[PDB]
Amino acid sequence: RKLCSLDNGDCDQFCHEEQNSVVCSCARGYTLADNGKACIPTGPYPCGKQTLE
Amino acid sequence: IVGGQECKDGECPWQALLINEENEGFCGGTILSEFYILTAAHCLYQAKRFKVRVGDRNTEQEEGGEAVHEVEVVIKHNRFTKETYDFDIAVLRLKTPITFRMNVAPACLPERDWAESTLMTQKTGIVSGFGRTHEKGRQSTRLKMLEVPYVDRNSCKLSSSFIITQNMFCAGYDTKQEDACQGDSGGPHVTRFKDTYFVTGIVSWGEGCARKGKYGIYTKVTAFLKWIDRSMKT
Ligand SMILES: CNCCN1C[C@H]2C[C@@H](C1)CN(C(=O)[C@H](C)N1CC[C@H](NS(=O)(=O)c3ccc4cc(Cl)ccc4c3)C1=O)C2
Ligand SMILES: [Ca+2]
Repeated sequence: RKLCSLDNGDCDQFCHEEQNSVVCSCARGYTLADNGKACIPTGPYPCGKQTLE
Repeated sequence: IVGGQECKDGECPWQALLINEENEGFCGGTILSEFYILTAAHCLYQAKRFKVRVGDRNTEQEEGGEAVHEVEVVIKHNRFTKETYDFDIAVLRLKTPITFRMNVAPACLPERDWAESTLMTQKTGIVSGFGRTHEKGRQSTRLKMLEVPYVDRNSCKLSSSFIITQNMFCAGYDTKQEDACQGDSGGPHVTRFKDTYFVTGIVSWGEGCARKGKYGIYTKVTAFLKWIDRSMKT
């Protein structure tokens, strides 16, 4: 188990392999964080999250 | 939904309900964005005119979040066939945009390769709806959810009296009395990954509900991601 098969390549959401390295990305309405791994919601009520208020 | 649990406050915000002229639910849907609903093509022949209701968990009381939306355009897959339920998918564009709030939010659309390799290889998915709570029962007045294991493709083909196409997958239990049922059709099958919920299927058909040696059959959303993207632009 290497790259994306190894714990999702440390990505929050989408993981893909390019030239022996992990590339992370996010669903529409999220932006990739400065660390290139975490996904941050752009606005209120982002997709895929249960509502708290 | 047979078995499972009630959806608690805010737990199933992507659930939509297709309602007839008598204000009765007959099929489910999934909220994809402020203007679009995902559903089953077979549901479109079960009522003359219909609307879409969101933000509802109990059909017998007003909770404060309910909203009814009129349908502007119906986009049914052109290869849908009643004979086998192959290509059982449709998208609805609404006349007015959905205002997201408590109990009203979209589910995420995943990318194909990642969803097939990582989401569909998880132990379970989650199915939800207002359908019957047992095969011969009445429809539920409460929105319910149920964890359903992904089922081995060969095991499912062996269990089925009817063809399982490349556009279908199986989920549920061999003998345990938990499954989707009548009225749940067109509703969401979602998969949880790091506390984010992605659309993975559409409630499609089954040989009865929760029968021994039979599973629930769902439309394979990952085979239709390009189609969904195109339908949501026009
Ligand atoms: C009439 N049977 C001939 C074979 N059949 C023809 C069409 C294509 C498929 C094969 C599915 N069809 C069915 O009628 C299947 C076999 N059935 C039998 C009754 C059942 N209806 S239901 O309301 O109990 C129902 C609906 C959706 C479900 C979805 C899941 Cl995931 C699980 C159980 C369900 C039960 C049905 O669909 C139509
Ligand atoms: Ca209500």
